[PDB]
Amino acid sequence: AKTRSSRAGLQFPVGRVHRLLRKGNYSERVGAGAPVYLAAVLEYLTAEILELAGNAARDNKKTRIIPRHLQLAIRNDEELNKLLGRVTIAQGGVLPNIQAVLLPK
Amino acid sequence: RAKAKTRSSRAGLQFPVGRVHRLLRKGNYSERVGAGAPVYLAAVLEYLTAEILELAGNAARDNKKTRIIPRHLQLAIRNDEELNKLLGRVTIAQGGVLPNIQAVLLPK
Amino acid sequence: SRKESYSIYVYKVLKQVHPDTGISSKAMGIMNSFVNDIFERIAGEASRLAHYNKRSTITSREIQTAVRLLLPGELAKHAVSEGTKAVTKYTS
Amino acid sequence: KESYSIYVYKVLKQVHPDTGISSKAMGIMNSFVNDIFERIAGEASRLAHYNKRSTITSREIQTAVRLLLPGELAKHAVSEGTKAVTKYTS
Amino acid sequence: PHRYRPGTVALREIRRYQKSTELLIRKLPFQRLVREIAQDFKTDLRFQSAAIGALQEASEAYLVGLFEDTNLCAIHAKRVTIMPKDIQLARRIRGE
Amino acid sequence: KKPHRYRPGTVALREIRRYQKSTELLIRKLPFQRLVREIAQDFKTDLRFQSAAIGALQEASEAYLVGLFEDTNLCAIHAKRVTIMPKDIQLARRIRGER
Amino acid sequence: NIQGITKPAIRRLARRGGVKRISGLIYEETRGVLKVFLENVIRDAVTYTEHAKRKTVTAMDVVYALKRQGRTLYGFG
Amino acid sequence: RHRKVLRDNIQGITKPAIRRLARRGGVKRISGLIYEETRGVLKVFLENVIRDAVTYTEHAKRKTVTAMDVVYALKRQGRTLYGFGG
DNA sequence: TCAATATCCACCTGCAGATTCTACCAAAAGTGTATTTGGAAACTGCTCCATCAAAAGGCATGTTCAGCTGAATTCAGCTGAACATGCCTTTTGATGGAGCAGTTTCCAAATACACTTTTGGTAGAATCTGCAGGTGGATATTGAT
DNA sequence: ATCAATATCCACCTGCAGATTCTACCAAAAGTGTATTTGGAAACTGCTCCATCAAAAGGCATGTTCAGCTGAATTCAGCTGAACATGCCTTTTGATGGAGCAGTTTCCAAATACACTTTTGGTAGAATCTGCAGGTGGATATTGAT
Ligand SMILES: [Cl-]
Ligand SMILES: [Cl-]
Ligand SMILES: [Cl-]
Ligand SMILES: [Cl-]
Ligand SMILES: [Mn+2]
Ligand SMILES: [Mn+2]
Ligand SMILES: [Mn+2]
Ligand SMILES: [Mn+2]
Ligand SMILES: [Mn+2]
Ligand SMILES: [Mn+2]
Ligand SMILES: [Mn+2]
Ligand SMILES: [Mn+2]
Ligand SMILES: [Mn+2]
Ligand SMILES: [Mn+2]
Ligand SMILES: [Mn+2]
Ligand SMILES: [Mn+2]
Ligand SMILES: [Mn+2]
Repeated sequence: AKTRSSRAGLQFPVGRVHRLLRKGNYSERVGAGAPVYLAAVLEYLTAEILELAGNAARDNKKTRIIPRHLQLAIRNDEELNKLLGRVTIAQGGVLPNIQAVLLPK
Repeated sequence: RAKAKTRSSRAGLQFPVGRVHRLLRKGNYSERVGAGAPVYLAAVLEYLTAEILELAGNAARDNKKTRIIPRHLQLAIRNDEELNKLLGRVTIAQGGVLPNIQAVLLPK
Repeated sequence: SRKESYSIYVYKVLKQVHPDTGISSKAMGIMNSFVNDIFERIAGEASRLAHYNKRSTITSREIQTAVRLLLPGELAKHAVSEGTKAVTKYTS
Repeated sequence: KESYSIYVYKVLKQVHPDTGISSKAMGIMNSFVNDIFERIAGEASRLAHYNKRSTITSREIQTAVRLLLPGELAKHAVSEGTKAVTKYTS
Repeated sequence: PHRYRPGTVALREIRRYQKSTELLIRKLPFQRLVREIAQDFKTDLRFQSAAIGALQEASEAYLVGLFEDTNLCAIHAKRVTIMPKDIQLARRIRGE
Repeated sequence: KKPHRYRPGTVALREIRRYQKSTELLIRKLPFQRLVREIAQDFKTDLRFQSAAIGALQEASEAYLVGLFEDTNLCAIHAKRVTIMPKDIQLARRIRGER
Repeated sequence: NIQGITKPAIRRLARRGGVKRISGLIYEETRGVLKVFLENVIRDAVTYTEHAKRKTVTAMDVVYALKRQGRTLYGFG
Repeated sequence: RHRKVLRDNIQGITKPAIRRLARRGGVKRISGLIYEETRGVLKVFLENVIRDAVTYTEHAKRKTVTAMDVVYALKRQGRTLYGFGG
C-alpha cells in the first residue's frame, strides 16, 4: 500500500487535490502530474506562512499560533503581503504603524 | 422532420441561442446545462447590447453623426451611472474621456 | 479558417434601436469584446452558484441569480425581465 | 465536511515541532489553502481554454503559478512543484 | 491635578488599538443595523451568528483601512485632523 | 504694441478642453513601439509582435496614465494646490493599492 | 439604528487606522459610508441565500458576497 | 538582418506627450519633477503587463506576442480592455 | 534638565476551557485491468511580421522671460481633546419551541449524445456612402487700453 | 466702457477608404430517437435561531475646561507656462524576404472507464495543558515648574 503523497514526498493530499480538480469544472481532463504539482505548491506556501507565524508566536511567548501571528507574519513579508493584498484575516488586526508627523517634537 | 425553427426565433430573440448553448457546454461551467439557461443568457446579452447601442446612438446623433464610433460608446457608458458601474474596470480603446474641468482650475 | 463573432446580432439589434444608424468596425470590435466579457462574468458566476449548491446543472435560475449579483439595480431588473420573458415564451 | 486541517498541522509540526495553532488560525489557514487552490486552478483552466487544450497538466499549473505568485515565491513554488512531480514520477 | 496634553492620550489609544484585534463596534447595535438593512432586501430573514460576525469583521476591517487612507489624505493636506473631505477623496480614488 | 501674450493657464485650459474632446493617442507610435519591444526583449529574446498587440498596450497604457492624472489632480487640489507634484502621484497610487 | 454605531466606536476604529485627531463631522460621514458598505454586501449575500432556497443567511453567503466584491475574508469557511 | 539595440527608450516618452496625457486627465499645471516620475510609473506598468503577456506567449509555445496575450494579461491584472478581440 | 505622576510591560499563579488525542466507520482513495483518445511530431502552405527606404512636415527641443504659484510665516478664533459624573444600553445567562435545514424514495420530466438533414453564418466580391479634411466666414473670448 | 489680437464654432463641399450589402458554400444547429440523470413532492426528525424574561456591569452620553490646530491673511522668490526658431525624427507608403503561425495526418503515451477492496479523514467525547484573568513591581514616558 502506498499513497501518491508519500511518493511525491508531500504532506498535502495528492488524491484529494486531483479529485477536486476533476470535479471543479476546470477542464474535461486532468493530467497525472497536475495534482502533485499543485499539492506541492500549496504545501510550500503553507510552510512559509507557518514558518513566519510560528516565529511570531514564539516572539509572543506563546506555543499556539493565533490569527494575529498570521497577520503579523503575512504583512511583514513583502511577497506574502502582495499575494494576499486583497485578503482580510479575521481577528488579525493591523501592523502597529504611526505616521511620523503625528509624533511629538 | 418538420420545417426547422430556431431556438432564437422561438425565444423571440436576435442573439443566437444555439451558439450560446454550445459555448456554455464547451466552456466547462457545469456538467449539464438546462434548456432555458442559454435562452435566458442570450436574452440578457441582447438586452445589454441594446441599452448600450441605444445610448451610443443617441450620442452619435448628438454629434451630427450617423455612424457609432468608440467615442460614442464611451460617452454612452460614462454618462450612464449603472453602465459606468458595470464597466468600472473596463477600458474602451479610442474612447477618450468625459470633458471635465475642476472648478477651482477655472479663472477667478 | 472561419471566425465566429457576435457582429451580425449586434447589427440586428442596432437596426432595431436606431434604424438609420451604422457602426464602425472598431466600435463593433468593442461590442464583441463587451458581449464576450459579460458572457464570461455571468457564466462564471452561475458555475460557482451551481457548485456552491452541489448542483451539476446550470439552469436559467443560476443565470438569473448571476445576473442579479453582477448587474446594478434597474439594469438587473430589466435584464431579468427580458430573460424571464424569453424563457417563458421559448418553453411555450 | 472536509478541510486541510490535518495536512496544515503536519506541515506545522515539520517547521515548528513544539508549536500549536488555535482553531480560528486553522480556519484562516483553510481559507488560505482553498483560495490559492481556486486562483491557480482557475488560471490553469483559462490557460487550457485559450490554447484549445482539454487537459490541465503540470505545465498549466506551473504557468499559472508564474502568473499568480510574486518573485521569489514563484521561483520556489515552481521548484517545489517540479521537484515533487519528478520524485512522484521516479 | 494631572492632565495629559491634547494628543498624548490619542496616541496612546492608537498604540493600544493597533496592538489588539478585538472587535471595536458593540455587537447588538451592529446586529440590529444588519437585520434592518437586510429587511429592505428580503423579508423574514434569519441570520447565523457566524454570518453576523463575518459581516462585522469585514465592516470593521474596511472602516479601519478607509481611516488609514483618510489619514493619509489629511496628512497630505498638511493636517493632523481627518475631515469628511479626506474620506471623500479616499473613496473617490478607491473607485467607491 | 507689444505682441500678444496669453496669461499662464489660459493655453493650459485650452489644451485641457482640446484633448478631453478628442480620442487620439497622445504618445508617439514609434517610440512607444521601441519601449515595448525593449522591455519585452528583457523577458524573452527574439520576440515578435502583432501590430494590434502593441496598439493594445498603448491604448491600455494611455488610459491608465490619464486616469492616474485625474486622481493626481484631485490630490493636488486637495492640498490647495493647482500644480501636480510627485507627492500627488504617490498618494494616488498608494490609495489605489498600487504601492 | 445607524446611531447605534456610536462615536467612541468610530473613534476606536480610527485609532486602529492610526488617526490622531478627528473632526466632529466625521462620525455621521462614517455612518453613511458604513451603511453603504453593508447595503452592498448584505444585498449580494441575501441573493445567495435566496438562490439556495433558504431563509437563513449563512456565513458562507457573506463570504461569497465579500469575495465577489473583491473583499475576500479568511476565517469563516 | 537584425535591428539596432533598443536602449533608453523610456525617454522617448517626451515631456510634451506626458503634458498631453495630463491635459486629458484635466491637469492645468505641472511640476518639473513630474515627467521623470511618470516615466517610472509607466515603466513599471508596462513591465507588469508585458511580463504576463510574454508568459502567455511562452505557454502557447509561440514567438509572437498576440493582441489576445496582451488582453489576457490586462484582464488578469484587472485592466480589462475592449476592442482587440478581433 | 528635574520631582512628581500615570501608564506600560513582564512576570506570576490558579484553572477554566480550548486544544490535542482517540477510536469508530462511511466515504474517498487506491488498485487491477481494460479501452480510448488528446495532442505532439511532422511536413507545409502562406500570412503577416521585421527592417529598411525616401521625403515631407509635424512636432520635440532649447531658449527667453515674467506672471503667478507654492512655500514660508504670523496670529487667534473656536474646535476637538481630556476628564469627571451618572444614567442606560449592552452583555451575559436561561428557557421554550417552532420554524428551517437536511434526508430517503421514487418516478415523471429533463438532459445527454449520436445520427441524419437543413440553413443560418461566414468570407470574400461587389456596391454604397459618411465623413475626413479642406476652405472660409461668423462668433466668442482674451488682455491690454 | 472698448479695440486688436487669436481661437473657436459652424456649414458647406467632395472623393475614397471604410462600411454595408450581395452571393453561395458549408459548418454547425436542428430534428429525431434512445439512454441516463435528476428534480422535488410527500414525510419525517434533530436542531438551530428567534422570542421573551432578567440582572448587572461597564460603556457611553453629557457637561466643563482649555490647549493648540486649522484657516485666513501676507509676503516674496523662483518655477513653470507661453511663445518662437531650428531641425530632427516621426509618420506615411511601399518593397523585400522569411520567420513562424496554422492547417492536416498519424499514432501512441497518457488519460478515462469500471468493479471492488483498502485506507483515511471527520466526528465527538476524553485527556491534556495553555492562555488568561488580575495583581505586582519595575521600566518608560509624560507634565509643569524652573
Ligand atoms: Cl500532468
Ligand atoms: Cl433551464
Ligand atoms: Cl470637510
Ligand atoms: Cl513632490
Ligand atoms: Mn535589453
Ligand atoms: Mn471501440
Ligand atoms: Mn484524436
Ligand atoms: Mn498660493
Ligand atoms: Mn488661545
Ligand atoms: Mn439561407
Ligand atoms: Mn471635419
Ligand atoms: Mn463538411
Ligand atoms: Mn471498460
Ligand atoms: Mn482489486
Ligand atoms: Mn486516520
Ligand atoms: Mn502557561
Ligand atoms: Mn492582564
